[PDB]
Amino acid sequence: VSDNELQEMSNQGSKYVNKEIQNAVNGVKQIKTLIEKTNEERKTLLSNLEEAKKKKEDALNETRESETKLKELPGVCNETMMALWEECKPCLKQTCMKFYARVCRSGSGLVGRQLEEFLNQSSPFYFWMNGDRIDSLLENDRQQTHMLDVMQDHFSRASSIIDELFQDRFFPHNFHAMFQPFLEMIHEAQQAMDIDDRTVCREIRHNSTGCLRMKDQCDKCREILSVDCSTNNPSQAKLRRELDESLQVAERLTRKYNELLKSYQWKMLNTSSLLEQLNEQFNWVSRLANLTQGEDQYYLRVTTVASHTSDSDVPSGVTEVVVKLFDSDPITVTVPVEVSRKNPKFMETVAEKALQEYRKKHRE
Ligand SMILES: *[C@@H]1O[C@H](CO)[C@@H](O[C@@H]2O[C@H](CO)[C@@H](O)[C@H](O)[C@H]2NC(C)=O)[C@H](O)[C@H]1NC(C)=O
Ligand SMILES: *[C@@H]1O[C@H](CO)[C@@H](O)[C@H](O)[C@H]1NC(C)=O
Ligand SMILES: *[C@@H]1O[C@H](CO)[C@@H](O)[C@H](O)[C@H]1NC(C)=O
Ligand SMILES: *[C@@H]1O[C@H](CO)[C@@H](O)[C@H](O)[C@H]1NC(C)=O
Ligand SMILES: *[C@@H]1O[C@H](CO)[C@@H](O)[C@H](O)[C@H]1NC(C)=O
Ligand SMILES: *[C@@H]1O[C@H](CO)[C@@H](O)[C@H](O)[C@H]1NC(C)=O
Repeated sequence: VSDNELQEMSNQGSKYVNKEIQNAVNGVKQIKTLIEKTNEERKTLLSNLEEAKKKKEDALNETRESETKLKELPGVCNETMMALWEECKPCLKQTCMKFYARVCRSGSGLVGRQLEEFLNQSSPFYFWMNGDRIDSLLENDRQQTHMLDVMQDHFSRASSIIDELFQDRFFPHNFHAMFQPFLEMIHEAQQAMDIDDRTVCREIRHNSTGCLRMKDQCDKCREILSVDCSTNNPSQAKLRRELDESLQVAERLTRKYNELLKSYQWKMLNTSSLLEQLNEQFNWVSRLANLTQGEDQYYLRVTTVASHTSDSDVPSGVTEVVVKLFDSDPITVTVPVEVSRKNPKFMETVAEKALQEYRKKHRE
């Protein structure tokens, strides 16, 4: 390669560095809108959760009403209920202790104590009136209300931090004066946002009440559900079915709310990833702004342009171009042989690929 050729190639390749400055600045604005867009997608998702919560809490009132209707229906349960209950508690305890020792593998004794402690402070009427499911829903409702109050407090806080950053009309040699205010705002926003058998064993750890799924295993507990109360009225089996149904509704609406929460979590994660990009982008314009101080328009210098013809170690269809960027280590870039050196795209490729290597490597 001619020496007069290299100096003109380098002089050409340095023009593509001046462009990368404007490109990196635009990339900030490209991220800026992506964040705002993602911020609007969750404001849409928030109003859906406002509505879904209303439908859920209305489905629970109807469940609480279907419950109390069954309670107030006159009539008494046969004393046989207490006889099963004393053979249902030891069966249920032994079952959950076995399951915990088998699958979960931990101290089955502690579980058995807590469960027996709960089974003595409970009545078989609780199981008969499906109180386990009723209380299960109420617990999930709190957590979903809490989990949203948590997400809403991190997001809307960071959202306001970002709504103070994006007010700057940005969206000189003394850029380090803008550098620190912007970069710290991104950090303050970032830290605001950061948060079968395996599952059941976790629920048994959280509360011994998780064992109540295994009531189906015990026969005596299954019998308790089929005892004649309400003096054997047809309204009983009618109200019991009406309760069963009003639960299914409240259970299904609780699921559909979780999927909207899991969606709200994706929005929160997505947005924190767009901040890491905005962070690394501002550290790239900072490095560029530093490295482009002065009246010098040299930034890229082509060292050697080799091929399979010259070096031979070079692969068959690439041309390895060694370059120095911003007065740093020599960088080797593989641009295809299909590209001719006459092509302005040749140095455009060398520059772009070289800027990537310097962006990832050079410590700053
Ligand atoms: C729940 O009640 C049962 C029955 O009263 C308790 O079982 C008794 O436990 C004591 C202490 O181990 C024994 O001396 C008795 O013989 C047991 N009686 C029967 C009928 O099993 C059980 O301990 C209670 N659960 C608690 C307190 O958590
Ligand atoms: C619950 O539903 C019943 C029947 O539809 C209604 O009379 C009652 O006002 C409701 N309560 C609430 C708090 O929504
Ligand atoms: C309880 O069972 C006994 C024996 O089967 C029966 O005579 C009685 O009518 C039952 N009472 C109720 C309320 O079901
Ligand atoms: C466990 O369940 C019982 C009954 O629903 C409840 O009183 C208690 O607060 C629960 N404990 C935890 C840690 O959720
Ligand atoms: C953003 O969320 C969508 C679903 O809403 C998901 O498919 C995608 O992987 C998420 N992206 C990131 C970076 O979390
Ligand atoms: C830019 O230069 C200043 C002054 O030397 C330095 O403190 C700062 O860390 C540099 N920024 C980058 C991104 O290298």
